[PDB]
Amino acid sequence: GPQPISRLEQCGINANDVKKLEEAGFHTVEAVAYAPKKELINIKGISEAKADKILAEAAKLVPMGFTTATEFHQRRSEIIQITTGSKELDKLLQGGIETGSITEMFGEFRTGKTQICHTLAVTCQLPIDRGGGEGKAMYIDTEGTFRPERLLAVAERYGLSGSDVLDNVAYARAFNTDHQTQLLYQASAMMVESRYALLIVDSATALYRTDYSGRGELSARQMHLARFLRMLLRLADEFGVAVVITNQVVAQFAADPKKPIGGNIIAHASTTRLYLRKGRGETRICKIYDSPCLPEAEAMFAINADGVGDAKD
Amino acid sequence: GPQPISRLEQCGINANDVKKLEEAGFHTVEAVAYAPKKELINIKGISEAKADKILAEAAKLVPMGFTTATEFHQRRSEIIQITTGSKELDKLLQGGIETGSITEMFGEFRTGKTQICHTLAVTCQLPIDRGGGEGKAMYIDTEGTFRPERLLAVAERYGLSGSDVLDNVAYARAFNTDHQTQLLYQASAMMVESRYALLIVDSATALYRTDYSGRGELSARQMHLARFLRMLLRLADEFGVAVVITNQVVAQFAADPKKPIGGNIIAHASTTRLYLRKGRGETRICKIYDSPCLPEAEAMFAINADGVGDAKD
Amino acid sequence: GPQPISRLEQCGINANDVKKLEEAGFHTVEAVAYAPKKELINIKGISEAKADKILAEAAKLVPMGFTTATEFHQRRSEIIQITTGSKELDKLLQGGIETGSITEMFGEFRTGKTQICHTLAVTCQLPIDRGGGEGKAMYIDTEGTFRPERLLAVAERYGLSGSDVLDNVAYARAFNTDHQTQLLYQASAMMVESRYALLIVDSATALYRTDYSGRGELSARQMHLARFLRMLLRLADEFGVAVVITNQVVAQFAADPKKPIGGNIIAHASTTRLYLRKGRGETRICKIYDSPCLPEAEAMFAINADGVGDAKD
Ligand SMILES: Nc1ncnc2c1ncn2[C@@H]1O[C@H](COP(=O)(O)OP(=O)(O)O)[C@@H](O)[C@H]1O
Ligand SMILES: Nc1ncnc2c1ncn2[C@@H]1O[C@H](COP(=O)(O)OP(=O)(O)O)[C@@H](O)[C@H]1O
Ligand SMILES: Nc1ncnc2c1ncn2[C@@H]1O[C@H](COP(=O)(O)OP(=O)(O)O)[C@@H](O)[C@H]1O
Ligand SMILES: [Ca+2]
Ligand SMILES: [Ca+2]
Ligand SMILES: [Ca+2]
Repeated sequence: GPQPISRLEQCGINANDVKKLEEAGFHTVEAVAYAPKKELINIKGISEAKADKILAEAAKLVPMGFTTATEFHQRRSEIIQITTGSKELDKLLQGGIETGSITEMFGEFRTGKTQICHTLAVTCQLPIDRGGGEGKAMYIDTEGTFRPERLLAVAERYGLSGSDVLDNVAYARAFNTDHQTQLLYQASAMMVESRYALLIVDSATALYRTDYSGRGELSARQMHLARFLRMLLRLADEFGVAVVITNQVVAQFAADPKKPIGGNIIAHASTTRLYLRKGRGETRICKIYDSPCLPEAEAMFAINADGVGDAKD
Repeated sequence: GPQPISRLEQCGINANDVKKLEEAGFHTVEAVAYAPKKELINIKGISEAKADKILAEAAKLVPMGFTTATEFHQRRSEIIQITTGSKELDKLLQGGIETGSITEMFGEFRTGKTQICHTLAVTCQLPIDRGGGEGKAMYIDTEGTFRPERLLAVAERYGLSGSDVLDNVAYARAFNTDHQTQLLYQASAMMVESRYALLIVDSATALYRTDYSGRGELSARQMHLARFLRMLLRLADEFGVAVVITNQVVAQFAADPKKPIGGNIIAHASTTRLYLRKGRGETRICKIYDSPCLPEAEAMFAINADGVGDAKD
Repeated sequence: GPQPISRLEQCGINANDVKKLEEAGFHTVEAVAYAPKKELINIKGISEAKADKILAEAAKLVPMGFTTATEFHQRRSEIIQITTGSKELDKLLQGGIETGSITEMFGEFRTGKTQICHTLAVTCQLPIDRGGGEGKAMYIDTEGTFRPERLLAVAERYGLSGSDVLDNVAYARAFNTDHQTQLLYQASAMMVESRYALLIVDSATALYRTDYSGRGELSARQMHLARFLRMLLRLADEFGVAVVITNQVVAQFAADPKKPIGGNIIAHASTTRLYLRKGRGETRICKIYDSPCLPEAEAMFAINADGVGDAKD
């Protein structure tokens, strides 16, 4: 559980300015502790006089200094690996989708990217014993291709009350690139008033191929995309929630898998890349393209009327 | 072994001001001996009255005057060349990573930069007979892509106790440019209370492409980066420890290899540049871009589940 | 051979004050003869009473009055032109590096500035018949990029005993601007106890871009640099030794070649400027930017494992 921004009020910072820290999007103390000095002066009100003082006070409330690897080992061993819904993939991922980082699944059209995200939108409220996360979910949508009709079909596969499963998940369409980033600001708000566990952006680079569809602004197409993925990694180690993004890839304009999603400036954004491919048969393959800890391996899976599942045969 | 700042107390300097030398970041006597007169007056407390006196006393405790090349030859022949983990590269580097200077590996995405740094994070506590350094390690991380899961895999390749290997290494994430430089201050502290041998900044220019992502502050993007690489060369001849930084390079915003890492003001920062490139096959090549002593040569290597290794065939 | 300061003791000056002339840096009689009345009163001890008397006595010991051009012609024809190591450049320079003045080579990064200085650090102890100078050498270093590994490689190219070549050269790192100027004071000392022939400052303006890296002190960045180049021209006609400085230049903060090295107050410091540039091919060009006697011309050269050499083809 993070530390809300109200705890910083009693720490030595005024009240009229803490509300100003809020309007900038910062909702907790780690959000400012993970922020540089340059970003706080950009606020129209506050200046360098307080900015030194606030960041100094925030530093003590958030562990920021060095630490051992053993202490980081037993703390990294404790992160939740969200159940993928198919036992073959859990072994490929040594648990499943790992929270606190960016998970980027990219594959050709018709590969289950939309339904994998759907199945994950319910497997996250499963109890930890069931490999879940006991946390709320969120599914910001861009293609317009999300609908509860598939969610209750997966609740019955795992024995849940779909009446409350739809309550434990939120949703909003995205029409524009500026509305995609703006929606994260709102998203960053209600993640404080609750305990979400899985944000889903499907698809991330979808809306960037339609608005920024010119040849002169290829620079701006990535500058604006970088600012988007920045706050996404932001919200990942801020609330420690899993974030899963989606991309559509061509076989032969961030579509070439030879280049990462975060263009070149933020290319270190995605920490786990899963390439989804239809095999020679009617059976799907997930390939873990890059994840320092997990091998470059493969597994097979399939999709049923009840979500992601293991291969039939 | 350096000379701690406490030895300067008994040399003729007060106690309330030696604590002030500490708060400025100076932890030993060489740290002030390698400092100019301009930098000590910038302290809010002390003035030019003592600054002449302190630097005069520090001068005698640290060999500062001229010397012969023969005396520098046999003293430079004694520096440790950290074992790279692949025998082909030791010949390319005439030993491996040379301590007391800045080592900058830069290559395209997916080139082992992250895992080479990983393998070096254990090869440094090897005994000198095993080409190691018998010194602690440090891995300040920026991409978030570091994890012990690969370290114990390399300890078994060299026969070590991974339970203590993680104890002999420290680690901390970096989120902001101002937090990158601030973390060195803390780093400069616990390097006195122990004997580190290899600092690793991976990646150095990573966080400078995300915060300073505008067009007007291209000057400030390098001014702040210079102050970072300054203290890095600082800590290199201060404790005589090896410092290895990392950079991600585009094929076709310090990403063009035609320009050095330290922009233009501190461009003399990196003393050994190694360009990492995937060949026409599935085999990697390290090329020593610039190192006055080592030829502009090439070697091949590969990465396994147990760290950097020689080519399979 | 200069006249040491001890000869001034028997000339009519006391002993307790001649030691005071020493502590001020003045090691011979020309050093005070080339000094103004204003500079001697700045000493805490002596006053205008002796200052008139000392400078009057020093005047007779050092030829100071007028002279003909013929007498200056045959005396200027006798100055040594240090062999550059590449026959093409000797013709461009009508002999090579001319002693008794300031030689400033400036070029882009990766132009041989470091290795040209290296090759000159051995060509100076060559006998005069071999175009050398039969004098000791000195290489005060700032970038940290000097090492004997290249010196013995050039001794074998000219047939020398590298065991003694390193003895005939001295060296010291420079970390700060105040340590750069302070090192000249020591340098001015042991140049009396021996016969040096080539001082090398590589690079001169390097350390002035790191300490004086602010916007308010652009005045002080040159004031302090002027005091440095002052004593450098000082030591040039004092011991008549060659002094070669180095500068790193940007293509598009004394980096613009449109402005000289000595900023504006001492801009007459450098007497020969050589611009080093990588041509359209892998071959280097030296261009003599300014030298009243030598034409504005060009030549080509190259660098091998054995120092500066003529073009291969
Ligand atoms: N309700 C469903 N029940 C079963 N299979 C489905 C269902 N909807 C889609 N599929 C199958 O899953 C794939 C499409 O899933 P989807 O996640 O929408 O993929 P993508 O977004 O890549 O087009 C196709 O192979 C399709 O036959
Ligand atoms: N655990 C591992 N075991 C074996 N090979 C790995 C492992 N992790 C990554 N690799 C391989 O090494 C490269 C990635 O290494 P990494 O140091 O993370 O590179 P970079 O940071 O340049 O992306 C890829 O070729 C990948 O296949
Ligand atoms: N030991 C060496 N043997 C041969 N060529 C070298 C050697 N070291 C450097 N070079 C070459 O000389 C140039 C670098 O020389 P250097 O004097 O260090 O230049 P700069 O200081 O301008 O970077 C490059 O073209 C490099 O390929
Ligand atoms: Ca879809
Ligand atoms: Ca990396
Ligand atoms: Ca150089």
